[PDB]
Amino acid sequence: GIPHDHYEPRTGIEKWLHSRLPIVALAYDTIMIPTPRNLNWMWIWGVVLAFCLVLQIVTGIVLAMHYTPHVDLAFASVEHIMRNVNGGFMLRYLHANGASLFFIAVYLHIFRGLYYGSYKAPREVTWIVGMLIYLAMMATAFMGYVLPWGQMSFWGATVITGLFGAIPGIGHSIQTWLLGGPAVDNATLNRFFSLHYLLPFVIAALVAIHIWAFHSTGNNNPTGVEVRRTSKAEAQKDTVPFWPYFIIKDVFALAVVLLVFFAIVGFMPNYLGHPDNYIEANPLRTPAHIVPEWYFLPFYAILRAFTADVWVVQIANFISFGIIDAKFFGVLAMFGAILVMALVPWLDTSPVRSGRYRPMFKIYFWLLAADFVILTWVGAQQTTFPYDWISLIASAYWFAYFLVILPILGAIEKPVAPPATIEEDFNA
Amino acid sequence: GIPHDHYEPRTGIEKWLHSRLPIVALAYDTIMIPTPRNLNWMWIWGVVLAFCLVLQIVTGIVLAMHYTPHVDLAFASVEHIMRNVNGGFMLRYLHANGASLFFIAVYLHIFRGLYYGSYKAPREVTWIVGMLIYLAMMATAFMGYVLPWGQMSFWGATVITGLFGAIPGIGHSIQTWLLGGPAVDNATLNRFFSLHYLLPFVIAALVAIHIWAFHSTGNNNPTGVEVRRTSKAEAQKDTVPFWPYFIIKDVFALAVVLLVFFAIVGFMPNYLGHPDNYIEANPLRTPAHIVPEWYFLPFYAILRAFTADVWVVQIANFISFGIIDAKFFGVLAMFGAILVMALVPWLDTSPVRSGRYRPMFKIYFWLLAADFVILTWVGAQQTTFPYDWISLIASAYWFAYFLVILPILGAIEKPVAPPATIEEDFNA
Amino acid sequence: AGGGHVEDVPFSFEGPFGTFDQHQLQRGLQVYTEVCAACHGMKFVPIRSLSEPGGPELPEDQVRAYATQFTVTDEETGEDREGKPTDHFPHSALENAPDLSLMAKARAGFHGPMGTGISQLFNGIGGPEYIYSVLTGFPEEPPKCAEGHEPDGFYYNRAFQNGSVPDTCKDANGVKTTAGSWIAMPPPLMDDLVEYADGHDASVHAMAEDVSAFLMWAAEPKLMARKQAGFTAVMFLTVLSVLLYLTNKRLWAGVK
Amino acid sequence: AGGGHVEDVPFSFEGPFGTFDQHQLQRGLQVYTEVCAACHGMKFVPIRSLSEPGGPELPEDQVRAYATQFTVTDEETGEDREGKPTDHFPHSALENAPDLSLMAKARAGFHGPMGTGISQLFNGIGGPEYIYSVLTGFPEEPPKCAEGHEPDGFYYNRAFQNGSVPDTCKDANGVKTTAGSWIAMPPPLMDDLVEYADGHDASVHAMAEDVSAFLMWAAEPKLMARKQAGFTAVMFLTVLSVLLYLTNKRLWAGVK
Amino acid sequence: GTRRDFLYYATAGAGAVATGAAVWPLINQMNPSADVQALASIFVDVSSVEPGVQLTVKFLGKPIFIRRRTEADIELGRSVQLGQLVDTNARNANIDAGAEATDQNRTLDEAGEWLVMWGVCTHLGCSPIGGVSGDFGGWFCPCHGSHYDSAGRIRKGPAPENLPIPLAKFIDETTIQLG
Amino acid sequence: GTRRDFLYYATAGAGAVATGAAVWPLINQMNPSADVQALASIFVDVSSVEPGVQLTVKFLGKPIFIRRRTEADIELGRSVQLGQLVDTNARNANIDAGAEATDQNRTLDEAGEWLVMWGVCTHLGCSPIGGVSGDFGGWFCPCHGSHYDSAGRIRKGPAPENLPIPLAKFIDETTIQLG
Ligand code: HEM
Ligand code: HEM
Ligand code: HEM
Ligand code: HEM
Ligand code: HEM
Ligand SMILES: C/C=C(C)/C=C/C=C/[C@H](OC)[C@@H](C)[C@@H](OC)[C@@H](C)CCc1oc2c(O)c(OC)cc(OC)c2c(=O)c1C
Ligand SMILES: C/C=C(C)/C=C/C=C/[C@H](OC)[C@@H](C)[C@@H](OC)[C@@H](C)CCc1oc2c(O)c(OC)cc(OC)c2c(=O)c1C
Ligand SMILES: CCCCCCCCO[C@@H]1[C@@H](O)[C@H](O)[C@@H](CO)O[C@H]1O
Ligand code: FES
Ligand code: FES
Ligand SMILES: [Sr+2]
Ligand SMILES: [Sr+2]
Ligand SMILES: [Sr+2]
Repeated sequence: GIPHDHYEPRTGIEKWLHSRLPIVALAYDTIMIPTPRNLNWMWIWGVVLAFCLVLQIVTGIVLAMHYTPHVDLAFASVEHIMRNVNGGFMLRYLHANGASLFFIAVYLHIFRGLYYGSYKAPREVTWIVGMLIYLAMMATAFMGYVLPWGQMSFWGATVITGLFGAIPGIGHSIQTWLLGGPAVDNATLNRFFSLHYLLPFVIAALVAIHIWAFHSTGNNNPTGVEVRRTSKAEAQKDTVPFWPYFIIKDVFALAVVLLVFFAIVGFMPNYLGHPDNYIEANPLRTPAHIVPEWYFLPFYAILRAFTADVWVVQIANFISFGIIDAKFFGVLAMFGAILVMALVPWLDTSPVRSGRYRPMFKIYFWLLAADFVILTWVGAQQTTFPYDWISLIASAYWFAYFLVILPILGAIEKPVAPPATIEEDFNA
Repeated sequence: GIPHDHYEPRTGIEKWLHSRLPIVALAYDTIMIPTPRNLNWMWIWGVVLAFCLVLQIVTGIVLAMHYTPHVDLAFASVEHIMRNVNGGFMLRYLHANGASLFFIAVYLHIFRGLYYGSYKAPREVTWIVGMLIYLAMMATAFMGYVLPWGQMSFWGATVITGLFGAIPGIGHSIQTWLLGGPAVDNATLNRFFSLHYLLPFVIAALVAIHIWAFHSTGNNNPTGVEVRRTSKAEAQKDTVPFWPYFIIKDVFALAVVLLVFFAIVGFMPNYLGHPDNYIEANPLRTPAHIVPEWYFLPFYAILRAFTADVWVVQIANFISFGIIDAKFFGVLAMFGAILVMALVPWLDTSPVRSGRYRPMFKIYFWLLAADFVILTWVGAQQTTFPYDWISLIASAYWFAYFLVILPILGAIEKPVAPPATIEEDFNA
Repeated sequence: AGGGHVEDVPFSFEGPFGTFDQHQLQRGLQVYTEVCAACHGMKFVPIRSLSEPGGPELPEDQVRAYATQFTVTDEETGEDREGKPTDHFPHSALENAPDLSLMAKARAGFHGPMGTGISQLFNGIGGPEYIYSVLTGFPEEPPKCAEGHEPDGFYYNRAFQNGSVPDTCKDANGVKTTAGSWIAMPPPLMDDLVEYADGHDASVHAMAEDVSAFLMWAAEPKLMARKQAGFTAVMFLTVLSVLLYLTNKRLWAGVK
Repeated sequence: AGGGHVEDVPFSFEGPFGTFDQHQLQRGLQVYTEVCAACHGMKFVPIRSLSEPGGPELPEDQVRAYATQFTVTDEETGEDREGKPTDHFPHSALENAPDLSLMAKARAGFHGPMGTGISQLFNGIGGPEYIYSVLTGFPEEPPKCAEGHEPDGFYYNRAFQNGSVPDTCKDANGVKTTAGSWIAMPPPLMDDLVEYADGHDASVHAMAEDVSAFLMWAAEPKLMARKQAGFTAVMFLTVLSVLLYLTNKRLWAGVK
Repeated sequence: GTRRDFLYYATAGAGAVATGAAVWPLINQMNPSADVQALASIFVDVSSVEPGVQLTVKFLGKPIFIRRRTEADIELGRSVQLGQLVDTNARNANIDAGAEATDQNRTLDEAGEWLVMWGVCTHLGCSPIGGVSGDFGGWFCPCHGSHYDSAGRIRKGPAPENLPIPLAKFIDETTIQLG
Repeated sequence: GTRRDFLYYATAGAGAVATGAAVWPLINQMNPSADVQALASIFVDVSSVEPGVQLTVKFLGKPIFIRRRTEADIELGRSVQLGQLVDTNARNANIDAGAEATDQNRTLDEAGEWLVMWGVCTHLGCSPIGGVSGDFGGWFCPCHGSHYDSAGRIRKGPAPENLPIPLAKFIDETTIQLG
């Protein structure tokens, strides 16, 4: 709710249109929103994500025109796309590596938010909608990965549908329902195709609410200091209109990102992937080096850290009369790691928005960042010593950060003082 | 537009939510819009259409979970859905007959508009968006019909992709592009599946703009007399809030419509269909009784009325140095019949909104209505005498109505006087 | 080609309350098995459905025994084996014999009047009647016009409308004079060509009516479920309609 | 199992400017045809691609002749018949011989270091090197630990990491001692097992390098197109980046 | 001056180019793929064909008609006068593109016994019904009412042309090679 | 009074019911279809199986292991004390649901040579690698690190149970009937 200037019908076509459907007015008020002048490069990832969503959707629709969702034809059909379809090879690689770009970008987008308190009031809804988008993105990418029907596809599907089989009582049922039968088979591939096509639109719809949400509150900036709302006058001292100032910075950033992205796709399209998915699904044999998609590794690491021998698991197994064994504990830990991140707005008790002015916070935050990288890295290692320990410590730190450290720092930290205005900070 | 009271946060959850994302406020201002008190049963079709769109989308997603878009498996897969899938038979029939309900409803929705001048200023945008929806609906239903891969499916696909082959110069290229090859084959079925899935979302997006559009101007009513905007006082004499007054008769109407619809689906699910589509596609043989889907008949009739022997065709063939033969003339006539309907806002020169107060208009309008029914009925007849003549006269009247009769009536008609207010009319 | 006349047989399954007659279906299955099956297949029909409710409803063991007669080529083995209830009936053994899985739906027996569709609206689409009529429509003597020009390998049939007709049987304009035309299917039936266990009559008339009911089931095995679902939906909606009507009436009362 | 050491062969196609060597591919195709093909198939490779640009690029007539050696089963006829360029190479004749269509991509030869992926980042995934190494890795004498316990029907291979290893060759913890393991594939090559037309050397080393390049092409027939598309995209974007930078620079100048 | 104006214009220009470069391939993936483009030629054994019989065969995904015409078929075909034909071009790939729609120009043999053509209506694609159907002793297209005579020439309806004749020729006594 | 309140109540009530009636089938279509539900039984010829060899066969879309154990396999299996196991239940459908995970309770025969079980990890579904793999001379699941001993009992990792044993019985000299 920043004070600024609203749209004015000039042309005749404009006035005619405006008295019937104020769509040009809305576009204008959206493209002309006053944005803090001090945003830095870490504010470009939202645009990279919007682009990725569009990229994934158009290349997806196209791939779906040549793809056959049937166990006897799925893999052959992806090879037909690669060898026969005009530009098929490039479209396939763009969709595949696009998934990676999509995640590299959300993780940077997410951590940017964790650091500057972009989730703090009044931005909780923006944050929650974003969390929903994140869950959808994961479900979408998982189903997409199953479509090729390669080895990683089949076993990854077996394992992920297995997660639901771990829920006590109703579990076996939910798993049978997701599979459409006793095992991962054609009925499974068929429904995953339909859902892989549907979810991206749900995401698009959520992204719409996401944009509306941050537009309602105005963007946060690196200082955590809001834009002055008292008068157009000072508000302008703090901002510049989104168009063309930021629209251009964003498009420029996007071009640089796409430069690297296309270099990857053109020169090392298979680097971020798993060689075993170039082997046809074999229901009678699991590859020795099965490993999840990199953007899934950290959560995967948390899950397998919890074996029957872990003390907290043993305590849990005892105290719950066995309902909660390691299997279910690992599943809870994994979904729980995502859930605590969703709750951060209510776990961070500090009233200081930007972590730029929080000396103790900066330490735990960077430990969290390093922890994420460590988790990702251990996920690709074996379960033997010392990886088993590293994964436990990394998982421990993750839950510690959200459930213990953040609520404590709130009452214990001595925050440095922030500028009194964005203007102030900008000139500096 | 119309004076109304606004939303006000009451609960705590409400005020918390409202200061972050005014979504509940928007829903309220939408559900509470003041609506003319005099709307009649012809204002229920928009809701029937919204329901149909949702019905088609959910049953579609579900069907896509068991359907295989491949020539060797497509038909077998629809039979598998019919025989094996729990409730498959009912879901299939609901999707199929849902297409018919969808069209029965748009034609009533469209004619309602043609009669009450709901397309007249300031409602031109509402009308144009609606026309776009209509084009999408037809392309969507056409592609869906091809999915089963039955006889009607294959030949209907051959013919409709053939339409584009009729465009001079670029035509053969566009047709090869749509087909993905020299004939209707797997590449064709495969891309139709993807596009059949995609279009409904485009329609949903357009419907959103459609709703926004008529919300911007306010609904039209049977008298063509706008709601008084001068004061909340009189505005209320003319209206009642959409919720719960209209929401309830709409839901009531919908229940009656669905009653008939389910009776059809339960007792005569194959009545509105073609028996030949229960025969597998045979690329070497066109059924003797091939006939389009009923909701396509009228436009089909217009198209085949124009043979080489029609005088207007021969004139055109002469005057265009043979570029416009019967083949292309029929295609232009057919798309043209749709285009003139889209232009009606600029062809109807009368300043009187509702045709209730247009004595001469009433006559031509009902002739148009009867003409539509006649065209539909002739489409299912042979090309022999006298059907060939009937189709020509019916087609002639169709273009006459929009291109001649409406522009003339504008200057020639002596319009009866309409009530001074909706309230006046309502009490009567 | 065109459309023609079909004997209007009253089948138990017609009407909103119609239902299949389990014994007729069973008899029909015997006719199909003993006669039709020699040329016609039912490739979309899983044998095991002979067990499901709403159809012949044969005991699983009988069905399992039955499936044994077909010799199927296993999908991985490639080697042949006996048939299993999980297998579909086979494809047509005779290249030009159409598949009968969906015949009762792939045909209309009631047309018009005047291409208005009012006939079907009250009589149904007419597929089983059509099938009956074809089985029932082979007369011993061909119509005179053709007497000396019967195409070889063909047989005159009163109901069949898509066959060829001798030149000597087309009017001044080329339109056929005969009620039917020539079909490549030789008369398949003949009184008591099938011995029904319970001694039910096996007159060409009876068998044709039974196998027709059977083929209707083979095409719409969920006919009964569909109709049950229909009544249900109609009842909910009839109730809900009345309630919404009253609610609507009460709500507006405070205005008009 | 695990990951191992692969001889780092410098293939012409590696590097952003790498491209296939048409003659090598041709030689490789001969090796595949004369040796490998006896057990391994290439089910996803259409024979006609032997003609397309960016590969062996053989004249259509040769390809047409070549396809003749294959005795395919017609999709209609069902009866057998000679091969057409429109056919795919056949499936593996030897049940346990894996399909080679995608092998150069379904194996990595460079791993780590420390599971960091930095090795591949600079060396590639290593599929062709891996294949080379396996063909090249059959030593005459088995490593000592196994001397008397070689599984029957298997052969020791330096590069193969997923094979079985004699108990006598695993350490205190069960981890194998040998660099490689036992593979069910008997050594395929042998100096000059193939007579190259142009008299090129047919040393096990040469053939292995050629057939490896060939298999890389069979897996990524669009390698060159992909890289050309890459440069293109990079050029556009490099230009567009600079322009957007200047535009960005000029636009903000009027503020800070 | 036009230093900054040129930049903004060169920029938007590069954009447009990149955009098009992305759009073209999204369009072109729908064009025939390499497996389809492998347009073969086929051989048809025609030894079991008596006169009055039409053989329907698939080629390039479309039907091809091979009728061994009767005397009546040939008589009626030769009886028509060029200027009475809706389309006077022979539409025969085996001869000159300018050839005329004379019956002799529509068959493979001089006796005009072998009529070989695409059973693809020139209106919108359906396959016309043979067995001497229609108002001209030829074929009748049920899709929109086109009638073709015994030489496959269009005589009525919306079809603009005569059924095309593909490259075809007897490769021997009883074998025709299409394409 | 509650005349109109009851109506509005009964109305919304009918709605909810109709709604649910529509929703259930949208959910249930995803449950196993009739072709899937036709869960058969299969026969496995086991005459070519020497000891130390595992046969992997598909059943209900999942792998089933048939190992003819060696003496070493049998000794090591019999040497484990019930109280040393992670899961003490036999998970054998061929015997009492309460049976104990003794090696004798894990084989089909008294001699304990025939180990027949679902090659489906009880953690999240992967098929464990055999050939005497892992820290207990049995199978090793590469998905999350579960180890099973030579009787297919879980000894380490996140898997909560022993590999299940399906209805299985030698139908004769060299044939086992699963299911
Ligand atoms: C021809 C020179 C030839 C090549 C090339 C080749 C390659 C090859 C590879 C790369 C593998 C896969 C190894 C892996 O899993 O990483 C492989 C495997 C097998 N081969 Fe082979 N092979 C060539 C030739 C032959 C010939 C002539 C035979 C049959 C005598 C043969 C057989 C096999 C078998 C069996 C395997 C399976 C290996 C295993 O998993 O134990 N090969 N080959
Ligand atoms: C939310 C954006 C999307 C993401 C994150 C995504 C992700 C993926 C992933 C990870 C794969 C596997 C790639 C591979 O390794 O082969 C895939 C495959 C596929 N996706 Fe998507 N996808 C998205 C949107 C879409 C849409 C909208 C469609 C359908 C219109 C679609 C259709 C396909 C198809 C057909 C495949 C199979 C072909 C292939 O394997 O490349 N995708 N997708
Ligand atoms: C494709 C999915 C996503 C898209 C398209 C998207 C897009 C955007 C955009 C355009 C912005 C504004 C520009 C910016 O600050 O970067 C933004 C801001 C934000 N996003 Fe996202 N985002 C996505 C996912 C997420 C996720 C997963 C989260 C965290 C769970 C998230 C949290 C936020 C937050 C907190 C802000 C700050 C808003 C503010 O400053 O007021 N977003 N997002
Ligand atoms: C997806 C199909 C469509 C849906 C869901 C839809 C829905 C609606 C709804 C809910 C209304 C308001 C209530 C009513 O008058 O019934 C409406 C009004 C209207 N619709 Fe549609 N419509 C559709 C298609 C069309 C088409 C094809 C046209 C004409 C080409 C059209 C023209 C109009 C017009 C002119 C109005 C009246 C606007 C006014 O009163 O101000 N609609 N539509
Ligand atoms: C815009 C609303 C839609 C319309 C008008 C429509 C129309 C149709 C029609 C006419 C058919 C053929 C029915 C038959 O006679 O068997 C069909 C089939 C199909 N539609 Fe849609 N459809 C719609 C939306 C969707 C959506 C959103 C999906 C989701 C993928 C979908 C999936 C399918 C599938 C899989 C089939 C083939 C199986 C069948 O024949 O029932 N449709 N559709
Ligand atoms: C219709 C069915 C639906 C919609 C199911 C949706 C599930 C959605 C979840 O997202 C919300 C889920 C994907 C998400 O859990 C939060 C991931 C981080 C799970 C991480 C994951 O990946 C693996 C993987 O990729 C593999 O590949 C071969 C293999 C795996 O074991 C070897 C794993 C694995 O062990 C885990 C935990
Ligand atoms: C990739 C997407 C594509 C190619 C979309 C194309 C959309 C095209 C148009 O939608 C806007 C088109 C459906 C619409 O023309 C306005 C209809 C009225 C066409 C009417 C139509 O139906 C036929 C039909 O259904 C048939 O069935 C067996 C057979 C047909 O000949 C016998 C016809 C036919 O002769 C005509 C004119
Ligand atoms: C409220 C609208 C109710 C419409 C009821 C229509 C009853 C249709 O009843 C039909 C018969 O007419 C038809 O002959 C047989 C064929 O098997 O199938 C029945 O379901
Ligand atoms: S396609 Fe033959 S008359 Fe139209
Ligand atoms: S599925 Fe076996 S260890 Fe997890
Ligand atoms: Sr004339
Ligand atoms: Sr009857
Ligand atoms: Sr190298």
